[PDB]
Amino acid sequence: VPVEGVAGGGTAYGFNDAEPLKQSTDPSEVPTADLVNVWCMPNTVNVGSQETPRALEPINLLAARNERESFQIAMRPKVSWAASSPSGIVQVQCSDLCSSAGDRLVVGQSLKLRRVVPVLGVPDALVPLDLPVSQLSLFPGETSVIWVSIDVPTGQPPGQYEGEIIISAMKTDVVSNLSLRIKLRLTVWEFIIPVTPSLPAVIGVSDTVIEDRFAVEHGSEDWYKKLDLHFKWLLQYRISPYFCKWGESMRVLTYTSPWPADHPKSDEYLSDSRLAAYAVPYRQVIAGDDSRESYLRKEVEILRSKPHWNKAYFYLWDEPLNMEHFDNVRKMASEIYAYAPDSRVLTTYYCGPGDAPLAPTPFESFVKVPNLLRPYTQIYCTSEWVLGNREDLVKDILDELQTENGEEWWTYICLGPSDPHPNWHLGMRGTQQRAVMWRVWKEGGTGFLYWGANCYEKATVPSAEVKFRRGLPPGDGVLYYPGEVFSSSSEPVASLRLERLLSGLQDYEYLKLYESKYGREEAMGLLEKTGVYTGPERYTLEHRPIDVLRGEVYNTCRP
Ligand SMILES: CC1=N[C@@H]2[C@@H](O)[C@H](O)[C@@H](CO)O[C@@H]2S1
Repeated sequence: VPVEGVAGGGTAYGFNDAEPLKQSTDPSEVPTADLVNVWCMPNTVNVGSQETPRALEPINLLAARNERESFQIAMRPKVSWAASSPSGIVQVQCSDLCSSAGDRLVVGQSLKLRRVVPVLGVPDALVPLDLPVSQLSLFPGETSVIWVSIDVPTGQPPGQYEGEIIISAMKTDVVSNLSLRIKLRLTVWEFIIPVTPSLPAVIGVSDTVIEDRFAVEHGSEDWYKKLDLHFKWLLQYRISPYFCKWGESMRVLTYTSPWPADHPKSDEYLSDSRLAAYAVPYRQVIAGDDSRESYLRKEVEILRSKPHWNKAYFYLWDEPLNMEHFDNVRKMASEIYAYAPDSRVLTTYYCGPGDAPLAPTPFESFVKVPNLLRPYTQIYCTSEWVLGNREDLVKDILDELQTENGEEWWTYICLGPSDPHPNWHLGMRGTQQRAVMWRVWKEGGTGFLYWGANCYEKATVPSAEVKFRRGLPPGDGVLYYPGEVFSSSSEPVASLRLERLLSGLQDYEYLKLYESKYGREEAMGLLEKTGVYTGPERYTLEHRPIDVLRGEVYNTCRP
């Protein structure tokens, strides 16, 4: 290209004409591909509206049984093919996928499509499209994206499955030689991801938020319907929900099942294979004629008789700060041990007592907390922020614990840690979201807690603007959104962060498989040598290393 440009257009005119466009913009005579750039992107990219076209290649995926695997489709108009509201509408159709043997993953149950919609200008909300045929408006100068997810049943036969997604520019069956065909190929392999998550990831759900936003009075018939809707939707993400009301001095009432332990709904919840752990409330959920002491005796007496009691825990206090709080936990714990001594009590903390340090510094007072509470807490759930990027001081935490007697170390994340550490704050990248669980795996805790998934600011209408709480990083405490904000459906809308939480929990399961066949040192070394995760401030920034790791697990760990 000369200094004056091609044909005298001036500076830099003509650096790639980029294939002349065809001169017709008529979708009934021009191939879609000549009207719209379409390509695929990995599930770990947050695909912004200014992402540049790449060349469409076929997509080759891997998934175990009982695994969701995902990818994305990007679309950006080259021209108007609807002169009159640009750029134009496309139709999207997906097929079933089918193996040689003639086994199927069906559109609708396995295979789903969602649009990726920005929240505060960041890609985050996954809104459903009609199946098997949908339509999407494309605007000029904007990349528009679709999240394709495939859920493989636990019973699904292994094999190479294959299919197609068809994109057709429309004028305003539409399929023709003019349509663009995306070729999908998925290998289903022999691993079954455990039906019961190997890591209990307990996730709070605020009942106040539901009461105010969906306008349902606590205790009512309609309230039970809304918590049921939530509880069932959330199980698909390999988490163990609990509802949560906060109390005087950050006591918490926490409860997985709003049903009395008597009801047949209680056992329908609590012995679900998908549910790894459940909160049992200390006080009555619904008001009663009984005293709390009276109710608790009766509830524990039932529950301990059931085959699911091993999944029970009690979460009584959110971050005791001072001595009185630590004392309260001990009193309340022993109340409970009197009705069943094998009760597991969980306590979240980031500090020792402020007014009565247990040592000459904060971190060492923090480390001594088990000694102050033993044996009146079984699950010591600690704030990750407290460690900074010192993965070496994990041992200082574990050295005060008694694994051999049923004590466990768990972690949680919240308004900290921050960039560039793994978390689920809006603006954080996809690998940084998925790395929460790479770090949980590496550091060796036996479970995980997130304080809230629906902790919006207060609203009194289902479809109200989703606004975020003052003083917190937007996204902290919010992993999913109301259906009705984005459509007329009541079904919750997942965040990208919630999908990357699931993918990260699937990753945990691959790493546990590999560890069980080649040992701890070998699995630690896979996670690092592949480039996936080195430390809290050093993890992959790209997708390939993840494929390398999952691929190495498949090659080495089949029977
Ligand atoms: C457990 C946790 N206890 C606290 C919560 O009460 C706050 O709402 C949250 C805000 O980030 O931070 C930590 S997480």
